[PDB]
Amino acid sequence: FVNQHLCGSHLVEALYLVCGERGFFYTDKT
Amino acid sequence: FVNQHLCGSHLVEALYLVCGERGFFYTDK
Amino acid sequence: FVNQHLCGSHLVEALYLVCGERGFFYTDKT
Amino acid sequence: FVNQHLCGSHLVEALYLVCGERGFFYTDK
Amino acid sequence: FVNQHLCGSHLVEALYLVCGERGFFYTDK
Amino acid sequence: FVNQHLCGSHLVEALYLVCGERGFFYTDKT
Amino acid sequence: GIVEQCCTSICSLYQLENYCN
Amino acid sequence: GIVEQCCTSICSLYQLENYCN
Amino acid sequence: GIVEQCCTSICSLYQLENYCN
Amino acid sequence: GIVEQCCTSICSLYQLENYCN
Amino acid sequence: GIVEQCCTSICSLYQLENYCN
Amino acid sequence: GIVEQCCTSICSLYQLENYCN
Ligand SMILES: Cc1cccc(O)c1
Ligand SMILES: Cc1cccc(O)c1
Ligand SMILES: Cc1cccc(O)c1
Ligand SMILES: Cc1cccc(O)c1
Ligand SMILES: Cc1cccc(O)c1
Ligand SMILES: Cc1cccc(O)c1
Ligand SMILES: [Cl-]
Ligand SMILES: [Zn+2]
Ligand SMILES: [Zn+2]
Repeated sequence: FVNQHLCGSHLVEALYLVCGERGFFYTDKT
Repeated sequence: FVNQHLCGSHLVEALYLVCGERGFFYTDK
Repeated sequence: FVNQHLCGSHLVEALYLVCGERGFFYTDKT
Repeated sequence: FVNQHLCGSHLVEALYLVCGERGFFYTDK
Repeated sequence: FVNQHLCGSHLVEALYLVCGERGFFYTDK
Repeated sequence: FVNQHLCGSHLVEALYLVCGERGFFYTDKT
Repeated sequence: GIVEQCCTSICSLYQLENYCN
Repeated sequence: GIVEQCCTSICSLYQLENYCN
Repeated sequence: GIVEQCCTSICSLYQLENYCN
Repeated sequence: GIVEQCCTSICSLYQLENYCN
Repeated sequence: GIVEQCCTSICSLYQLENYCN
Repeated sequence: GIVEQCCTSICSLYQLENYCN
């Protein structure tokens, strides 16, 4: 797995891939 | 099971633009 | 809808989504 | 009507690389 | 021949995240 | 073809498109 | 859900904004 | 232009539809 | 158009550059 | 939050799964 | 290859990491 | 390398095909 800043859409799709069937939850900025 | 996984990549990505900060939830079942 | 700089490809796909069936026109830099 | 919409997302995106500044038009019908 | 080309765009993109620096190879045949 | 910095994923997909059936090889940072 | 409704047929941004928050 | 307005600045949805057909 | 020609079968960058400008 | 940790800093795979369901 | 194995059915990140390096 | 040439600088199409197989 990459050592990169992940930002914006690149974050969402990555979570998309990292969670798979569990799914996920993006709050954007907290 | 691809064409609903490849499809969700386009969906998740579009939710990000449309909701922005509000955020979202991506799960089912 | 997001409050973000949209740049490059991220601009095109967003317009893609914002216009839908109307379609659109990208000139890049003017 | 998905597989031609999901497909156009890949097309629009590729036109952007290939034309760059010249720009393009994405409509039909 | 689209649905395996459009599909490889999603694959190549995911390999990039998962391998990062290690790198990869994308060819067949 | 664009005159842009291409980085990260944007590099891979572009090569994806530039090579077509030949395919390619990404090393990331060398 | 969204997959059944947006993958079969296209959703517009407006429909997609139903799955927000 | 689109780019000067929505990349080197931020753009509303509304400001973005100006660039539809 | 492009959709009929690039979605059914793959276009190469070269073909796609026909829909430019 | 996800963003403050993995955008304005870098995130492990592990640090990223915290944000799964 | 990968196309046959990841395009027909989904691969997970773990499977995809078999095609690395 | 690809990255040092086409990310931390800009790359021609030609300069990009060097990295094909
Ligand atoms: C529709 C669906 C099923 C399983 C996981 C998900 O994130 C979404
Ligand atoms: C082919 C097509 C139809 C309708 C809208 C578009 O942007 C493109
Ligand atoms: C599977 C496959 C065939 C031809 C070219 C590629 O890059 C990959
Ligand atoms: C923008 C988008 C992507 C994928 C499916 C949809 O219905 C809409
Ligand atoms: C690069 C690309 C994307 C989608 C369809 C095509 O024919 C080619
Ligand atoms: C993430 C991903 C994309 C495309 C196909 C797959 O099997 C998995
Ligand atoms: Cl970026
Ligand atoms: Zn990007
Ligand atoms: Zn796709």
